[PDB]
Amino acid sequence: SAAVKEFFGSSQLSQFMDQNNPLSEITHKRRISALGPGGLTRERAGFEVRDVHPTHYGRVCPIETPEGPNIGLINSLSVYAQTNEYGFLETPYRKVTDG
Amino acid sequence: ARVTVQDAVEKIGNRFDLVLVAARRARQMQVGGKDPLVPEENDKTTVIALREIEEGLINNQILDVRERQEQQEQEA
Amino acid sequence: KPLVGTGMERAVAVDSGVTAVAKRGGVVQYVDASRIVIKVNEDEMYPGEAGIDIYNLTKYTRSNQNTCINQMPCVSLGEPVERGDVLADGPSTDLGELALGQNMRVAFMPWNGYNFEDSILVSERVVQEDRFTTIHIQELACVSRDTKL
Amino acid sequence: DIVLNPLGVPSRMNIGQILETHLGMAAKGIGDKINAMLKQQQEVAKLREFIQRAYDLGADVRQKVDLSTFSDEEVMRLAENLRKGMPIATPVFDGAKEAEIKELLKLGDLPTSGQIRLYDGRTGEQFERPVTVGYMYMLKLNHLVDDKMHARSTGSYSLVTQQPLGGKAQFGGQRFGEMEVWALEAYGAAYTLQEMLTVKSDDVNGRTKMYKNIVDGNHQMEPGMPESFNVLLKEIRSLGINIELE
Amino acid sequence: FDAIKIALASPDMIRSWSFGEVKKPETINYRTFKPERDGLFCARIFGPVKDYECLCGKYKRLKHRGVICEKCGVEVTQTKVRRERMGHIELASPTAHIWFLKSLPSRIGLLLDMPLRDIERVLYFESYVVIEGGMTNLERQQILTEEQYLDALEEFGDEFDAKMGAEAIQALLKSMDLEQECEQLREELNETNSETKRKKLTKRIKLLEAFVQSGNKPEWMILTVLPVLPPDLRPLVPLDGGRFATSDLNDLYRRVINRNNRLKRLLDLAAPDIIVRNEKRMLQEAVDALLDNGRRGRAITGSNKRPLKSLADMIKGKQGRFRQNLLGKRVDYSGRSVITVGPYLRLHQCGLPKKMALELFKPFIYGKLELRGLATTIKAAKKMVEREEAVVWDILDEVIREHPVLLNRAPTLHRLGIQAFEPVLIEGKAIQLHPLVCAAYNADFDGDQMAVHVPLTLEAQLEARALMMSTNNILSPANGEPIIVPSQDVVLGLYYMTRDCVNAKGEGMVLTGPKEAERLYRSGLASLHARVKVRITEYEKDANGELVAKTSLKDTTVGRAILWMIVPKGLPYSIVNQALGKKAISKMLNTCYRILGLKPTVIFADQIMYTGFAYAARSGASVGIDDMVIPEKKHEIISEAEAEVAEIQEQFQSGLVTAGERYNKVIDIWAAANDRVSKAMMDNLQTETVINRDGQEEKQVSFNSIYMMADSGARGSAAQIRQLAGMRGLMAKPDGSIIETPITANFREGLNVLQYFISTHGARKGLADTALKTANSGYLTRRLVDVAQDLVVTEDDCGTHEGIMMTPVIEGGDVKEPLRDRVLGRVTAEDVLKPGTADILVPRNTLLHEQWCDLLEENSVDAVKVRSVVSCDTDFGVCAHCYGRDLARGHIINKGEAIGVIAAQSIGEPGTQLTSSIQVKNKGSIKLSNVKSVVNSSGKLVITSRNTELKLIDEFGRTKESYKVPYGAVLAKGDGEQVAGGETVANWDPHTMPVITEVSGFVRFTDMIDGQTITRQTDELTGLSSLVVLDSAERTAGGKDLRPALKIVDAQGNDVLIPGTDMPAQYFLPGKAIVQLEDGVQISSGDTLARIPQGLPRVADLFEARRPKEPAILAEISGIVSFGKETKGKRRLVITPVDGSDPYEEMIPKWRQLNVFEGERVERGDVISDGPEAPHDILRLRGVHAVTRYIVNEVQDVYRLQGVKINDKHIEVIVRQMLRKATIVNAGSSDFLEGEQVEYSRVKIANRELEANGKVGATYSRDLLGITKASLATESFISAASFQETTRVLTEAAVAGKRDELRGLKENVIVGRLIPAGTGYAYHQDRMRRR
RNA sequence: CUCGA
DNA sequence: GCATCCGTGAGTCGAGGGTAATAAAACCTTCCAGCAAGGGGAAGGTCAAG
DNA sequence: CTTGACCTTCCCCTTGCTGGAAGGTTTATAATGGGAGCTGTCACGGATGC
Ligand SMILES: [Mg+2]
Ligand SMILES: [Zn+2]
Ligand SMILES: [Zn+2]
Repeated sequence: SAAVKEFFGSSQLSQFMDQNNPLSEITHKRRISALGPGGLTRERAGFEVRDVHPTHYGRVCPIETPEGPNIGLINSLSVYAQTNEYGFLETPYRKVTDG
Repeated sequence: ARVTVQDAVEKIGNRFDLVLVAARRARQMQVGGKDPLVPEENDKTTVIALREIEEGLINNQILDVRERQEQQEQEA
Repeated sequence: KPLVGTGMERAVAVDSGVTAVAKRGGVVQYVDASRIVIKVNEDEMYPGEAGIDIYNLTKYTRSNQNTCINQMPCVSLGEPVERGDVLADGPSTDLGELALGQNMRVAFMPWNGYNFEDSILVSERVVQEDRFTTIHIQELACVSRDTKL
Repeated sequence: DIVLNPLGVPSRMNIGQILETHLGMAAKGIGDKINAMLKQQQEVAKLREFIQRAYDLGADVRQKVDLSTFSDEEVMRLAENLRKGMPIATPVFDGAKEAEIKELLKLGDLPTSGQIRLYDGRTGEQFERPVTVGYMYMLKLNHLVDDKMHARSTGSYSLVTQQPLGGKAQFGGQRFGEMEVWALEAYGAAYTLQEMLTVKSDDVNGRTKMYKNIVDGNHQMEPGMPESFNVLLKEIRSLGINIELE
Repeated sequence: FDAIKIALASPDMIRSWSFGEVKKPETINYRTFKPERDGLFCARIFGPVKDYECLCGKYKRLKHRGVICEKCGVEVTQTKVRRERMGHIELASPTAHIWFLKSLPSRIGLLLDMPLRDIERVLYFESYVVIEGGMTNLERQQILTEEQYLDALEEFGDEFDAKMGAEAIQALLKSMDLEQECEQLREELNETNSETKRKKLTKRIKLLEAFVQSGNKPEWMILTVLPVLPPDLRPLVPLDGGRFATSDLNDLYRRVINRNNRLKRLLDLAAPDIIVRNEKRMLQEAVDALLDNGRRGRAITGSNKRPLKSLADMIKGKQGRFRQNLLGKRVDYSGRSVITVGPYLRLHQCGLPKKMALELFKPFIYGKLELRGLATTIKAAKKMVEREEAVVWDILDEVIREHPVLLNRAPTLHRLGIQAFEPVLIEGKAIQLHPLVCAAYNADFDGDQMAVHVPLTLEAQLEARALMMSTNNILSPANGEPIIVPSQDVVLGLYYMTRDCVNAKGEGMVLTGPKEAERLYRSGLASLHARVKVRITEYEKDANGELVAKTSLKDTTVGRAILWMIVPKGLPYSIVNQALGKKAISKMLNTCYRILGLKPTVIFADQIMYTGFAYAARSGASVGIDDMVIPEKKHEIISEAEAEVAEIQEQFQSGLVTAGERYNKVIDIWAAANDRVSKAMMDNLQTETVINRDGQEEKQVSFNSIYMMADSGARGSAAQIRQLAGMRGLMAKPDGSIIETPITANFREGLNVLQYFISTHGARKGLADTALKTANSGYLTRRLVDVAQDLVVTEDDCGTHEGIMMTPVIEGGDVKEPLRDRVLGRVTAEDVLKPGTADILVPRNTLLHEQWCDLLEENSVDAVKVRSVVSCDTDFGVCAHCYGRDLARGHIINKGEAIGVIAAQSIGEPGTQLTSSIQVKNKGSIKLSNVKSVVNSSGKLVITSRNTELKLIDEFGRTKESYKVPYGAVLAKGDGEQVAGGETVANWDPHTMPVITEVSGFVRFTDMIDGQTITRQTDELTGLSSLVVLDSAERTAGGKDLRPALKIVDAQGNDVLIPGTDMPAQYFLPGKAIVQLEDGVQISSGDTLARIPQGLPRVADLFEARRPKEPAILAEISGIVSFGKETKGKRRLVITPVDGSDPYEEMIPKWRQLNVFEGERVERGDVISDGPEAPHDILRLRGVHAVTRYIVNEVQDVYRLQGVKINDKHIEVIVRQMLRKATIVNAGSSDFLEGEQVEYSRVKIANRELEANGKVGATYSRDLLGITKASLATESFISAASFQETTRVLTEAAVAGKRDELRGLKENVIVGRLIPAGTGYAYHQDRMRRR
């Protein structure tokens, strides 16, 4: 009960909820942070991690991010993007059978 | 000498002497009680000093002479 | 409502859990400003129930950003309701559509410098007709502790 | 209701707001045509003759809505909710082209260019050029001005350093950081710099003398060493490094 | 006081500070909250708890002023003394101070001459050390092991004495002699002859001399008495909820006291050695966990799993007392609100809310309410403000008027970032600002906030009216251009008011004056655009002081007549008769300021803002979707590019072209296809065909609503209209490579799905670049201010007769910086004269201003010698005449202005904005310099030297073009020939570096052996080859010593002469020396023998003076060059002078490029390799005037390319601040090779070798230092300790006994005193003189 | 830590 | 002398939230307070005549 | 201005204990070497160690 209440209530990922909209409530839960334990920080991240990789198409949105110091680190999950059973990001497509 | 201080600084010579001279003169009317020379026309004691300077009535030599004569008058 | 939307206003209002959606379908039996009583249709009932769902709307409360939360009903007395409809629009909803701000007349012209560098000049009929007046709810607390004296 | 500024478009290239303005003007033109046809109280077969003509004006539109299967009472409830303006959907990268906006503006008797001839309010003359007028969905924002304004004369000094606190809810003064100390050194205003270090912030026998001088009616500086310097002396002297004055 | 001294602390000094020995680790009691006896908070030692009360309460009530109670020992005084009384702890064993141990250098092994790796085996109880050995088998400080001590104890008995621990190092420092080792090192320093040791022995000698000069003793490095901070700087305060809240020094102190008491108990139990040796180690660990936590081993953690903040973590970084609580404080009488625009104001006014000025001016309101008798006391005057009565808002209007108030906006980049306005009173909650000062603040009204600071006194209230008022700052201190240049809306109004249509509703009429042109416009009878004939009366004041009127009929519009009721008297009508874009308005305001003064310019800049807002509102300039016009020939160009790319694609699908050719062909056929559309949309936008007075078709410049915002310079350029009609050019993926297919769709037609995803790489790159650029651009400004903080104008003139020489930059093509603004403002050094070399036109020292500089522009002068800041002769500040012109006001600078803060803010502010053949261009004459040349075989000229540069002169004298030309080029012309624009004058190969023989005679292939010294290669295609030699590493390693010297001789064999001198000519062989023309051939001059083949961090690299990775080396002295020893990776070369000292050698690695060969001559300071040069070698070999000219022509190519104008004088200030420490090479006054100031080594020769004795000699050499290092080597150590490395700066200045003096103006900000610049500088002389 | 310039 | 190893830097100004975890037992000693209802007295403050 | 009579609060005192606080001293089967935390920055300058 110390460890569980420490995580739910003092971590860098258990943050306060923005509740001044129906929109701002729903886009705070589909937010993919990259900071926290076992990750980066805001003083040791260059131009390479904050860039739009060409495999971001359809999984993580390119034009929905903060613009402060953590510009590329706080990402945002796309519309149709699901999470795999392992944890990777899959996105739907339609099959093309003989044209 | 309310909007700009271009008329006053061309008599004393530089801004850092104008500030010290006007700050010396503006305290003789605050607590010393000496009367101003220019008509007041509803102004604080700063702009009256900055207007006394720009009409040639207050300088550093005049402010030294005008108090040394009154210290000699206090000696008598 | 927004006059020019993208059709995605309908999905964000329902799935955000801020409106009151009907689990079963039927006819509305009684509408108050606090509760809504709905009579279930016949085929959408379970064989050991009484067949009335009662929704209790939440009136003026406090959010985390100290703004209002208030659910008004949007149906009338005695009208049919299907499954998955929107019975009570929340704070920024309007007949189940997400609606954050209000729309008004806009002209693009420089007017005597009062809109100089991304400034906005607002007419008085925006102030008069209560278009942008929000409601904030604060919370003040006075705690009487025990001193040694 | 709002007079915005037109010099913000070419420097930033957000030409979405001009098209949203024209489409909002078309939507409210249709919504005022329906309001005029309801205020005359004409028929119900006239509303089905017009609202049906308003609901198919694309080229290959996805939705197909016909008001033949609508009963003669549901059309009145539908046109009662379109009195404030016909709502228009425009998906993200499947948008409405520039020909469709002109084909929609001609339905409600509006100018094709989207710009009208505005008259002035004060002088009563009319402007030379036509002026763009339409509808833009304006939001409010949480950065209200009642929660930003703050002022403080005196109160609630800190414990160790004896310089005032920080925060609007804490009732503290703003920070005169070294970016401003350089800017006051560059002006040469040394008397404003001597005041904003000792007698305003950090002295203990300096503030309560300046307050009596100001209330008494005599603006006279009374200096003294800051309290943050002879805490630095005690924290250097505790390292076994003898530091003094002369 | 006037000086701060700092030194080591004896235990007698710490006992003299102390008030009582702390003995127990207890802090307070748990039931009552009282301090305990002999604790860390004790009332006996540190003073009472409440005012004038003891602990027991036996004495109170101020009657007992200074008695001491007999029960509790508490001295009855104020509780204020708990912040000033210290205590001490008597350590049961000596322990080492961590600052004097583990700083770098070690400072305790620097004295003992022992490594730190050997000292730490003795501080930890791991290995013994020998203090003294009676039998000299064991030397001094010879470290024994644990088991070797058992052999040495039995072999000698008790003849030696070895110890282990901190007392061993204490008895080692105690038993040394400084006066033996000082003279021993001073005699062996001038016996040995080396460079690698004399840079260390000088430091040890200077440390040993500084110890006996400061008066310290080396035993005080080891603590024996540890002092305790007063108990009100580490407090223990109860919070609201009953939980206490302590600082963390009460944990480290409690650990020291606990382990010290346990060591006192263990030494009386007669414990074994494994326990006491561990306990002393733990006491030492607990001491240096208090002094500086994370240095010894693992950092000490508290209960939060966080490192505890020690004493050294309280003065360093961005959270110390220095950088957060001393240089910048939190101030009273302050405010904060959202800013809003209001155009009804004047230039010196600002809005203010009522509910803000009621709170800022509260004691002034009390002082005014008590004077008028409206309230009898302050406690009855506060209620009149709490009720907000009627008489308060009429007293506030008397308090506020003629009382200025500052307005700061963060970040305060430059000097104009804080200004003082005259307040008015508006209702609401937003500071209303004037719309013209937003260019200085860089404030956009989109939620910005500004801070409001009030001046209190009567001196500060006069420093906001005459020094910081906004009507005084209308010129930038960066450059003489105005800073109240009008912004977007007013310049669009002024552009729309001054235009002309063709028909325009009543053109061609004639008018009387401008006052009958407003009456025509207002009634509607004539449009704002027209073409009329009005009759104006302009005033020209070329009569000296007097204004001459003159009247003439001008052909102009109506709007240019209706504007001319605003322009003041002295200006002419040719300033409003143009189209009046953005540059013309600032040019008009600059002309008005230079001609007429300051008092008309403020009124003019206010009326321009009042008029530009009005006549832009009457127009109506709206953007519609019909304004962005697609060019009708757009789909054709894109279809043609799609046709032309398929040809290269099908040529790649078969085998005709490679991939790297196709990838460049596609880019080269898309770039021209993009420009063919960018031309078409702009040629469609700017032309509108209107009906003339007849039925005609005349075209004019257009009245499109989006072209007028681009043409007038209000908002946007032509690069952003291309993204609205033409195509988006070529996006780039973040690898850096350009994507092949472009974004063929613009923002009107709307992008695609993939074209919008491709367009996000560039936007995210440019948006994540600004978040990481501003950190470096705000760190460079901090590093720049803290170097040039103390450079104030001190004297008025010194006679120095020297200074750098100006020249317009002439690189590559046209001139980029003309002489008219480069020399402007500085005084002259020597009396420069007309090109007819007499008739001195300007005297020796006159201020080159306007009406003097265009007089130079009329004549053909080209190089004026000016005084400069890098050559001033005064001490601790520069002259007024050696500086130049105060760029803000416009006169000579006044004695008292701090220069270097203005220069540092002016450089560091726009850093966030930063990120073959010779073909002449025109017709002129040709000049060359330092040229040796012979004619060729065909009748043209060749060049046989390195320093030659082709300089095109014009017909009058100024160099229009300056072209480099390498060694061994074959010209087409001769020296001094008339040329034609576009002709080729030099022809030489880009890839090879030939070695053309100058001698007109036969050749012979002498001194070459094929196989052992050289190689052989036959031309497999032609056959015209000869005897070649291989490269450095590829050749035979048997004959690298036998130099193949092709000695050219005639058919007889006689040594042919060099042209003009007796010595014979040879042509030696480096690697790749492939000769072509065969043996025994006759050649002339001009005949080839061989052809051997081959942003902002730049500013931060220049000012740090970092040596680059591949430095272009230079020759030290003049002489002839031959290679000496052989290649052990690096073969030497000697520089043997013809007239000097032979044996100077050097060491060249990496044999890529050798611009000199093994028989050619050099000078001092030329090229040997190629590439970038280090700024140290420019100072060492060339003069000081070649470093301060290298930087201001290199950092001025970063700001110029980006389009940022910065005057060149602001860079020479910090270049003067760099080369400030100067090392001596001779002696006679102080020492041999120590690095002193150049200011102290100049005052010595101004005292010693004039009248005391003869030239005893103090000849020095200047030294260049980076800006991170020229501030950590100043005199006043407080100006260095607040910058960086507070531990090293405070440690280095505590064993030396350094004495501060409070010279600069960053130590007077700390101690709360008047800075010695500005208004404080006049007062400071009355303190300096009477002392 | 999230947000604003 | 030169590859390698370690120390010290890395923009400013404002909002809001916060302010926690758990660990022997029997024996002895001295000293102080309190409690069932007052009594006693000492160092200061008022009253009513004279 | 004077004298005795009355007031005030406050500190100490009366038995037959009892309750509590703060400190010190032992206890005997056999127990014999810790564990938490760090890895996703870059660029120098300059000690240092064969
Ligand atoms: Mg802004
Ligand atoms: Zn006492
Ligand atoms: Zn000089």
